[PDB]
Amino acid sequence: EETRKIPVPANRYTPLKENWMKIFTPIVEHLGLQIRFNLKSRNVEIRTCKETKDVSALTKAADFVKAFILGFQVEDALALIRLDDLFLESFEITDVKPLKGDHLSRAIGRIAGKGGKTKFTIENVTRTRIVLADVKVHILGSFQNIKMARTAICNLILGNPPSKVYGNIRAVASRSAD
Amino acid sequence: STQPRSKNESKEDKRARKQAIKEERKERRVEKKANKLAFKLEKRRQEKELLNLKKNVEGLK
Amino acid sequence: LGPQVAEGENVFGVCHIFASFNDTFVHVTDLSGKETICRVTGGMKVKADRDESSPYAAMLAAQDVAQRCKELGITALHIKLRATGGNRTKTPGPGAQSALRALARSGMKIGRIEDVTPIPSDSTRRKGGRRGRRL
Amino acid sequence: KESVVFHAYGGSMEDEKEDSKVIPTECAIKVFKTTLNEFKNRDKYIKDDFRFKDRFSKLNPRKIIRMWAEKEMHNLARMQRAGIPCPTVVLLKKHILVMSFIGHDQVPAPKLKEVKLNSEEMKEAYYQTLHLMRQLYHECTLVHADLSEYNMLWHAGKVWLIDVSQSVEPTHPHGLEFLFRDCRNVSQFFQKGGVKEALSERELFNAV
Amino acid sequence: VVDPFSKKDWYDVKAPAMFNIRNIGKTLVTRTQGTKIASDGLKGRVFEVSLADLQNDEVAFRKFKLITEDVQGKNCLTNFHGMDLTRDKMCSMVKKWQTMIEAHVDVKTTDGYLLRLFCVGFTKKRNNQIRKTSYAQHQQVRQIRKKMMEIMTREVQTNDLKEVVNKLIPDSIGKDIEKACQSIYPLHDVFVRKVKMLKKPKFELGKLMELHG
RNA sequence: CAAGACGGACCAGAGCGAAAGCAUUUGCCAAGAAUGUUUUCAUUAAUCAAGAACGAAAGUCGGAGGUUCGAAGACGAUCAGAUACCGUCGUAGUUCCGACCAUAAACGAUGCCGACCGGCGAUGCGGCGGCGUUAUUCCCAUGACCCGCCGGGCAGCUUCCGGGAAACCAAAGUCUUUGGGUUCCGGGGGGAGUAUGGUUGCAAAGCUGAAACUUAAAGGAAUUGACGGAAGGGCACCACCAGG
Repeated sequence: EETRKIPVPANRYTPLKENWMKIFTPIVEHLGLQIRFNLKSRNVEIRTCKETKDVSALTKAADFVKAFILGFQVEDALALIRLDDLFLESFEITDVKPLKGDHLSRAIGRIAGKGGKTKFTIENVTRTRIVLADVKVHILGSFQNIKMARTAICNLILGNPPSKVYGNIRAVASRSAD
Repeated sequence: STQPRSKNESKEDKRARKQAIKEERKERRVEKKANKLAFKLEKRRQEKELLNLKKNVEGLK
Repeated sequence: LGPQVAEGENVFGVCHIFASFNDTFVHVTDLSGKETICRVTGGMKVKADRDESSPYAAMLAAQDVAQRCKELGITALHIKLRATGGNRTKTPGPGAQSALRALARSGMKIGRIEDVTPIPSDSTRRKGGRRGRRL
Repeated sequence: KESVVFHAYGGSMEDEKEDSKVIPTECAIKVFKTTLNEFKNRDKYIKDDFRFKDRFSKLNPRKIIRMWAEKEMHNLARMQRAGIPCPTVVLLKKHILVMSFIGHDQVPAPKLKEVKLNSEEMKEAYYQTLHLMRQLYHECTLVHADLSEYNMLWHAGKVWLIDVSQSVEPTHPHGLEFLFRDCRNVSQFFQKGGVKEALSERELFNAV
Repeated sequence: VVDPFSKKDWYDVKAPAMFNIRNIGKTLVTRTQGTKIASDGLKGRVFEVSLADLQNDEVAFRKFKLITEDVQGKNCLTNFHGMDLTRDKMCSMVKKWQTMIEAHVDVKTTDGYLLRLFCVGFTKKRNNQIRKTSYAQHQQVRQIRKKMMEIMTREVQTNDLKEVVNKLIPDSIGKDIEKACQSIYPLHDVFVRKVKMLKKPKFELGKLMELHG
């Protein structure tokens, strides 16, 4: 048998402990794999057993656990577990342009907007899920959707105003036969 | 000179090339200053001409 | 043609998944890395330029190398995950996860997932200018 | 409802340019209606087009009319390039498009529905319509999507196709269904006329 | 046209006598073709082996670079070259509010093996520590580092490769350092991070004979 | 194996420095604030025309070295009109050493010194007082947590302290109830930080710096929304479904 362990940050240990039942339910129900939480290693370990139905369920379980640990919503992780074509595209903020200090923080605002309105509009338009960690942006969705999300996020992170960025993203979404 | 430098060149080859590029750099700065001066004089004269037009020769009769 | 070992023991190789933003390289070596076995790129199958980095090329290449390693008796693979590294993007792309998923589909015994990217301690210079990158 | 067609006599340009287009003696000027609020249902065949989606997403009604006129001119040029019988566009000005008139002595060509043709003439017209549909689907790479008895004119024993403003490319989300509907309409029109050799809707859709 | 794998051979690579699991696997080697000997061709290879593939009860976040030297009739005698931590583990160690102490030593052992050894240590948040910061002052860091060099030298320089390899599998060095650093600043997790190989003695057989059996 | 480069993650609304700025270990060098003092000198002080050190990046002279990146320059795409746009190479430069240059959105867009004037609870450094917790129970001191108090900082929260055109500010408060000391500097908008002159500079440039003429506004804070070419709902057999 083989096992996969996903490390768990201390910044999300309580969020994982609160949703421990909702995560462990589909992991052992729909996939049929043993799940444990090594508190000494602080790692969530999923291991196959005789109850494993088929291959690649452990990989999907590891992807779902990584999505939950990264900060994505629980329903998004369950949807990634259920669906086939799902990928977690992550990019550092400083890769888009060399930005240091307060300006870099302001650039995060240009991805987020007031309340997260720009992020919500991009998520609804591009049919992706975006999580903005401290220096990282993680996007989950279809491959063309991830490409559109990366282009829009990079355009907003390169100084371009959010109205023109939203218009360009809407044009790309209409030109992608969405 | 748009000559890519290779690893095999030694002194009195790179030195002469750098001194040459230095020479057309200084020269190009000299005609840049000359062109700045010429356009400065032309703008001053044309401003005097335009303000003369404002002052005299504008009307019907 | 292959190793002369019983059914219980599985022969271990090292499968490097290099997920670039152009295509993906699926390169299979031994545990040494000296003598390789098979390298099937994105341009082996897709006769285009957009779909070189698409997950379809990745899964086709993974199926090809899976067939090759079953031909030559390689039954287990440790997976080293690589991005382009350097001053560029550090995170492996969707082609990497698609390729590992397709390998896991084709009966391959999965060993260790070791994320081996050439991560710099400190980059020399970002390839893009001070202005920006990626539109 | 959407455009008005006017027959007019064209002038002879005295400029001896080698690249000057030949102006026909009789011309048809189509001016699209811009003051009618009945065009709210035409967005289905414009938003699905990749050539103007970036323009259709932010178009005003006058800009939409100009884009429709440009699309009609492009469709007419594509039909003329494939050898299909259609009017040749001379010049396009805003919402007014000038094309070659179909007829003689300022009399427009009668429609296929209003033409009282014989059985052999009806069979020849059906064959010409099928050939034109095949050429549009294969060579022009466009679906007319409005093909009917009123969109086809009979002139000198030949079938001419008009109103290609609503034509869309085959790569549209519903181009195939629209082409099937047009083939079904043509098959019904041929079956009403007594053409025993006319294929069914599915057969015409498969052949086109 | 001609399959290159038909001219190849499958040699066995084994772990030394130090580790419980012996067979570390199979290697694909082009056979001797007159000019170049296959034994010499495979004499300069490295092998990356996890500790759970060497000892069952040990941890999975340690990796071993190992050099083979000798050929014994489809058998390869392999010598310890270095050890390193898993990159996933290293990304797991570096928390936000926690001072990191790194150190390196260049120690020549009793049997001539000169090593560049590395050590990483993180500070420990206390049981009742309300304060989120657990920063160590720089002079305390320097004192911890100096004790780290002196302890690591005192349990490496006095020994040959056998005792040092025997000590690093359960990380007796790390437990010793974490025991000794409670006087200065209670430390959270210390391990020998990386083992580099600086200078190898002259190659012969008898050391490898006792090293394998 | 070699070459030069850069010291991420640790990295904080933290730290130090007059600012520019400063992040790999070890040693040396001479500094430096704060704290503690029932130490010493006793008015030695604040701010400053003149004058003087430092001064990011870029630039300019002499050398060295040139990994990456790259002004210029060379390709290829894109079209009613593209020459911006995008990707491929690439010189000076980016690096070090010694001299010039002295400018930045060199920004807290807030001179320096001093007094008074609200609260809170975190952080850094030093000091003081301490139930208790750990150095395998430590044999005495001693490091690391916890509760306070003091001083000097870095910052946050909040207030009808009072100000203020307001945004906002515990100073931008103690301002018609107008006077603690002092330095620099602005006078509607353009012309214009331009010309001329002086001076510094190898040069580029820097410092000082007008006028003629020209206009009734230029500008600052906050409040709505005609309109979205912005998105949602919700309504109606004079709309739709099922039909008649």
